[PDB]
Amino acid sequence: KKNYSYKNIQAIDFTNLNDGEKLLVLEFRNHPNTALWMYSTFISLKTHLQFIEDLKNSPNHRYFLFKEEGVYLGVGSITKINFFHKHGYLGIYKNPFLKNGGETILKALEFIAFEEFQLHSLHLEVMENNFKAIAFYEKNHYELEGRLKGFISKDKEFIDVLLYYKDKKGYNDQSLLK
Amino acid sequence: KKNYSYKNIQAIDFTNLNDGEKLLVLEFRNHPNTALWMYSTFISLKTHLQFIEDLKNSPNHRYFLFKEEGVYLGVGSITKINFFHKHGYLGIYKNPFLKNGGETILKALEFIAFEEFQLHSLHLEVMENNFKAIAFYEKNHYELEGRLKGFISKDKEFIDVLLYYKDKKGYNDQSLLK
Ligand SMILES: CC(=O)SCCNC(=O)CCNC(=O)[C@H](O)C(C)(C)COP(=O)(O)OP(=O)(O)OC[C@H]1O[C@@H](n2cnc3c(N)ncnc32)[C@H](O)[C@@H]1OP(=O)(O)O
Ligand SMILES: CC(=O)SCCNC(=O)CCNC(=O)[C@H](O)C(C)(C)COP(=O)(O)OP(=O)(O)OC[C@H]1O[C@@H](n2cnc3c(N)ncnc32)[C@H](O)[C@@H]1OP(=O)(O)O
Repeated sequence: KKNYSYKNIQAIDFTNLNDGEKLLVLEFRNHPNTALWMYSTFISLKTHLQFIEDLKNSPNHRYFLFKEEGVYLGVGSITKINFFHKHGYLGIYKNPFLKNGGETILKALEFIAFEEFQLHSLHLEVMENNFKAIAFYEKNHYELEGRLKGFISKDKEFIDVLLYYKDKKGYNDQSLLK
Repeated sequence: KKNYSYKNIQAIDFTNLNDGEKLLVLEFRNHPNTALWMYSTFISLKTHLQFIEDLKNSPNHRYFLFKEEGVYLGVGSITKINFFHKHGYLGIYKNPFLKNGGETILKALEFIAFEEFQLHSLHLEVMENNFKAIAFYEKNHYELEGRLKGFISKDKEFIDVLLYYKDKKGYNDQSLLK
């Protein structure tokens, strides 16, 4: 339950958020630009505060608020971590008031996952209609590995979740080639 | 947190297990024939008892001990349930001292998932080297939808998890054709 540093980027564990930061995360999370692409649309403050409390005893779920030179970039998570099998799932939503930031969050987040946690593989669940996220991860060398068919209810139809992954060798190859 | 009935089969929620049944489940679970195919190999009694306690406040995770005319058939679960999106994951291990039983557990379990819970889809994670389980689900009309690549550590190598699913229409088609 500690923070991390990558370049001039800080990853603030959710369990170390000051009270302003707790509300900022909630604002980021409930914004239409974020919520539309989440499994649940709206998080009450009560739910949010409880979630953060529960994270204190949930070492397999790590949420970070990313900050860089005074700017809050957005949120990244590494979840359903398993340390024997060395896998985890990645999640990101950027500050909805900023034009970019996702790339920076991803780089720091992958540093944490592959170097600090020494994970072997990272997996992604992304809604099949989330074209901006799909393109984003494909550009970052994430590779398609399947679907969860009809996993999501959207506008009264069931649509798919897409599954992507990156392993440690892939991560290494990116870094060897600067 | 209630039990269910399907034909002459009882599904006993883990939160309603008598103390003998709690130890029987643990015996089923830690047996080499079960454990070899689980994400974790060995569950201590302490962990087990805590797990059952936590299930009392975990409506999205349902574990059942199946019994039929005095015979304990094994365990089935419907987990990571989401009631807006109407999905869940299925899991089974039979009484390792019996030659069959999986089929019976599956039928009752699918009844619970699709009729009682009214889920739209059920998903499976199965280790790629688990040939007996693979054949079993394929025979029961589960359909391949992808992989979690290198998800599992086995004998110091990383192997894959296979993803399968069945939806409500598939379930219906089976039942229409008796
Ligand atoms: C596995 C999962 O995490 S699934 C859930 C994914 N999360 C979400 O969908 C939440 C909503 N979306 C986001 O948080 C983000 O858009 C992410 C994390 C998906 C991607 O991060 P982004 O910063 O948006 O990366 P992206 O490549 O799409 O940025 C757009 C680029 O074009 C510009 N741009 C900004 N907005 C847009 C836009 N709507 N359309 C096209 N270009 C845009 C930007 O300037 C940026 O380029 P630059 O940094 O060089 O200046
Ligand atoms: C998504 C998930 O749940 S993944 C984890 C799956 N669970 C496990 O791997 C735990 C260990 N294995 C099991 O629990 C079970 O074997 C299951 C649930 C996978 C399948 O249930 P089973 O009862 O074994 O079904 P299966 O079709 O393989 O039964 C074997 C059949 O051939 C006979 N048979 C019994 N043992 C064997 C055996 N080792 N090999 C071949 N045939 C056998 C049986 O008589 C049975 O037929 P019958 O009921 O008509 O008499």
